[PDB]
Order: sequence, then structure tokens, then C-alpha cells
Amino acid sequence: DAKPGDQFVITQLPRLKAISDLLKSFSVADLGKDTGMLTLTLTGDNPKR
Amino acid sequence: IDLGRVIGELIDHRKLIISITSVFTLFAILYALLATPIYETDALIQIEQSAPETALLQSRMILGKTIDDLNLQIQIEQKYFPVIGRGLARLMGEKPGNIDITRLYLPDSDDISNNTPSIILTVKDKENYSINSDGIQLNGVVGTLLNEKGISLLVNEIDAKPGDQFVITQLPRLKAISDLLKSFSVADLGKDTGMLTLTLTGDNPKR
Amino acid sequence: SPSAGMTFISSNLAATIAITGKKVLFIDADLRKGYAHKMFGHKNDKGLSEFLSGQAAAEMIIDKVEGGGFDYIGRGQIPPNPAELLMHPRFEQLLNWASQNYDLIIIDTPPILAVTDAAIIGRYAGTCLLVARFEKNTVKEIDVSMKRFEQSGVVVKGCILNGVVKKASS
Amino acid sequence: DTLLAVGNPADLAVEAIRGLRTSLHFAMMEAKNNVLMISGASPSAGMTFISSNLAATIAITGKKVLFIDADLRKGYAHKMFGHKNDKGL
Amino acid sequence: LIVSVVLVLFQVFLRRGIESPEQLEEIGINVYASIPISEW
Ligand SMILES: Nc1ncnc2c1ncn2[C@@H]1O[C@H](COP(=O)(O)OP(=O)(O)O)[C@@H](O)[C@H]1O
Ligand SMILES: Nc1ncnc2c1ncn2[C@@H]1O[C@H](COP(=O)(O)OP(=O)(O)O)[C@@H](O)[C@H]1O
Ligand SMILES: [Mg+2]
Ligand SMILES: [Mg+2]
Repeated sequence: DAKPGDQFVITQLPRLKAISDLLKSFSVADLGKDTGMLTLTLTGDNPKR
Repeated sequence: IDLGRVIGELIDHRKLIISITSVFTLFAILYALLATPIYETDALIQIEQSAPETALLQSRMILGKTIDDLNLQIQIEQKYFPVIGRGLARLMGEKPGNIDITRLYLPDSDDISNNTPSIILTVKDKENYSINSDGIQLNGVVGTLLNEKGISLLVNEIDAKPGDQFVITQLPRLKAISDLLKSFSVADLGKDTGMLTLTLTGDNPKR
Repeated sequence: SPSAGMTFISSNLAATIAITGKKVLFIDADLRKGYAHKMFGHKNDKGLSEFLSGQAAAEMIIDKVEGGGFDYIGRGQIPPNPAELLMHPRFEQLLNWASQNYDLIIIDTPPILAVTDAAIIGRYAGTCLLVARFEKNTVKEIDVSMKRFEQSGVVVKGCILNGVVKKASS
Repeated sequence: DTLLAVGNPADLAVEAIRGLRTSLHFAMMEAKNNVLMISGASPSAGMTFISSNLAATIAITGKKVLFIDADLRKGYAHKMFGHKNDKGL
Repeated sequence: LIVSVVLVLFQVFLRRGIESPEQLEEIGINVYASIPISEW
């Protein structure tokens, strides 16, 4: 889904590099220090991905 | 320097000091008499802990269930042209009107930015009304449902003087949940008891 | 600096000294923006310029104020070379002749921080007084004016404050 | 390349130079002769500008003035005055 | 009150004109008079 004439870089980065990239922006917190509640946070540029 | 100099300077510039203080006080009076009042309601819950319950109360599940129950995703705003029309209308003793809406569905334009569709409803009498989305004028009547141009709308018990106008927005469920959660607070007040104090702040004393 | 009060003070002082029975002559040597003839009621022909340039005599320049009591000599037509006119010896001849027929001669001059007419005239002036506006002028400006009169060979007697208003901070 | 005291006789700088002329007319009294020497500390300070304009402003008052350009190294007075460059100093 | 006070302080600390013949008499200048403003 793009207009004709567009160009895209397609890279097959290694599994470890992808894991590191995902882990760099992913965070976990307890927010209660004793509860069963855990807040997971993920930051990225694609709102649905 | 000495106190005599500063007292003399103050006496000399009394006019400027008085003028500036008076204008600032007038602005403060206007803001404090035109700002929309915000009422606060509260409730007390007994827990038979209290930290996981504090976290679970503000979860999107419960607030979403409440919003689905009360149809909080249909925002109705009484329209005043200026930024101070509401304040002066309240000061003049004018009674604010209200419309009970049970079913709303807009065509959901959903462009890049404005994900919240909205229409304008103008009161013509106690029974009928006009609807405009982007200048397209339509006529509706309380009671009978309206299903035209991809717009579904139901109106019950409109209470306002004819000629009034209302902005009707169908904001997304997540936005309504965020708005509800922003003004809703929970506290323990005992740090060990089963007592939880719930606080909700809003401009409608009954809603 | 201009708009300090030189003409106001000079004209009023000439009036107040004329009302006491002493003959007074008032010369408006502000050959650039002088308006004494406007304030006195005028026959604007044959001012000071027309005498200095040599195209007039010493008798057609002197006129009478109506509600005053003192004579006056207006600037006349604006010349292109005022400071070069004021150096002519006919100016000193005029002053020497007038000093023998009047009890007092008061000369109004342009500022000294702006032009140099005042310092040219001040050689033949027996007494010189500066005028300082109340809030506008500064002590530095008055000191600079005093020193610039000293360099040119003119001894200033003193200053005259003007435009005073009652301030509670005093 | 023309005298300021001639092209624009009503400029502020020429007024300041007339003030300098009136100062000099009193300072230059009781001097051993009638020779004035304008000099400076560093080049491109204004010696020629001041000297030429002052000579013009003193000549316009009916006094004969002689202007000597003793800058035998980079002098250009003849360029600014209109010249017969032969037989200089 | 605060903004008025700071504005007055700024104006006071930014004035440079003469205020009384004492300033001129300090330097050694005889102030011969002080003519008030004429509202007429
Ligand atoms: N004490 C004063 N009270 C009221 N007006 C004054 C006073 N002194 C000067 N003025 C007025 O302010 C203006 C400037 O004064 P003036 O002497 O005429 O100009 P300049 O100082 O440049 O020769 C004049 O219109 C004068 O009438
Ligand atoms: N007050 C001034 N205003 C404008 N230009 C000036 C002024 N004084 C000097 N100059 C110009 O700057 C240049 C340097 O001055 P000049 O006297 O000719 O050199 P020097 O000081 O080395 O003899 C000249 O071109 C002159 O015209
Ligand atoms: Mg004047
Ligand atoms: Mg040179």
C-alpha cells in the first residue's frame, strides 16, 4: 500500500539485534511493590504495531 | 538608601501602582466569577490488601464497563459563542438545558487527526430540531429515530429554549476512558483498613 | 539640548525687567529655528540675518512688542550659513551700538551640544547663563556644556533649572 | 572623493568641526606662529579628513588658509582636491 | 502589588535626569533659580 515510485529499505537484521532493539524500548514496573499488578510499557513509532 | 526615598517614590507613583493593582484584581474577579464550577462527589467502600484493589479500580475494564453502561462516549456541550458566554449565562440566572441521547452513530470520517466526529444540533422547538455536520441541514423530531446519510441518532426529552445550539461529539471509547480516569481518584485513608474513599470531580452535580 | 526653555526664560525675563522702567533689548540669535517674532507679533522683514549679510541697516530691524515694553530683533529669513554669519564684525558693531542705547540686552541662542552659535556669540556677552530642563537634561550634559564653553573662551556664570514640579521624594 | 565641508555643508560632522574651529580660535592665541599640525597615533584615524575639512571651514570665513600635505608616504590630498600632480612638496 | 513594585523600582533605577539643584551645586555650578511648570 503505497503510491508508485516509492522506495523501501528491506533489511534482514539478526535475531539477537531484533531482540536487543525490542528490549531497549520495553519496560516493566510493579507500581505497588507487593501487588500482583504489573504495568508493561512499550514505546514505538507505529501506533498499531 | 533610606526608607524616606522609597516611601516618596511610592507616593509619587501611587497612580500607576493603583491602576496596575486594580486591573489585575479586575481580571482575577472576572476569572473567579466566570470559571465553570467543579463539584466533587465521593463514596466509601468496605473491603472485606487494598493496594491491588486500588490498582484494579482504575483499570480500563471497570471504567469501560461503566462507560458502556452510561453511554459516556456521547459528549453534549451547550454552545456559547465566546469564551465567557457560559459564565455570564450562569451569572444571569439562565437555566442550562439538557438533552437525553441514547443512540448516536456518526459516519466516522476518521481523517489523519480528527478521529472525533461531531455535529451541531439547533433547537427549533420542544419537539423538532435541526442537524448540521458540515453544512448539510436536516430536520429531526424527538421520539422517532433518524437514520440518514450514514447518521443514526435518537433524541429523548430535550429541555432547552428554542434557538439553543449543542455540539454533539462521538469521541472514541479510549478517549472517554482517559477523561473519566483523569478526574477519578481512590485513596485508602487508613493504609490497612477495608475503607476506600472514591472521589470524582465534574461540572454536572448529578451526572 | 533644544526644547529646554531658553526662549521662554529669556522672553519672560525681558518682560519682567522691562516692566520696572528699564529699557530692554531682546535679540533672537537662534538663526535656525527661532520663532520670537511669532510670539511677539511681527513684521518679519529685515530680521537679524538681513542685517548680518549687509542688506539692511541697524534701524529697520528693531521692533516693539505690543504687550511687552521691550524692543526685539527677530532672526528674519533663515540663512544657509548661520555660524559663518555670526562671525562677521557687524554683529559686534551692532552689540556695541545697542549697549550704549539700552539698559539691558538679552540674547537667545541655540543649544551648545548641537551647534556652535552660542560659543561664537558668548565672546561679546558680559554674562552667560545655562538653562537645564528638570527631568530631561542630566548633570553630565550640563558639565559637558560648561566645559565646551570654557574651551571656546566663554565663562559661564551659572545654571537655571526649569520645568520644576513638586515631587514627594524630595 | 570631495570635501564634506563642501558637498554637504550642513552635516553634523561639519558642525562639530565648526565647534573645533571656534575652540582653536581661542586656543591658537599667544602661539609663537600661525602653524597648526594635525597628527595621530595610527593610520586611518582621520588626520586628512579633519585637517582638510577644518581648512575649508576656516577658509569660508574670509581668512586665507594654506594646506600642506606632508604625508610623503601615502598622501592623497591632490586626489581629493583636483590636481596638477607635478611639483609637489 | 508585586508587578507594580518591581516596575516602580525599574523606573526609579533607570532615571538619570536632574532632580534638585543640589546635584548641580555638587559639581560647582550655581543654580540661580528653579522655574516651576506653568499650567497656564
Ligand atoms: N516653565 C515653563 N512652563 C510652561 N511652559 C514652558 C516652560 N518653559 C518652557 N516652556 C514651553 O515649552 C516649549 C519649549 O520652550 P522654548 O524655550 O520655546 O524652546 P527652546 O528651549 O528650544 O528654545 C515652549 O513652547 C515653552 O512655551
Ligand atoms: N568623521 C568621519 N566620517 C566619515 N568618514 C571619515 C571620518 N573621518 C575620517 N573618515 C574617512 O575614513 C578614511 C580615513 O581617514 P584619513 O584621514 O583620510 O586617513 P589617515 O588618518 O590615515 O590620514 C577616509 O577615507 C575618511 O574619508
Ligand atoms: Mg529657542
Ligand atoms: Mg593622511
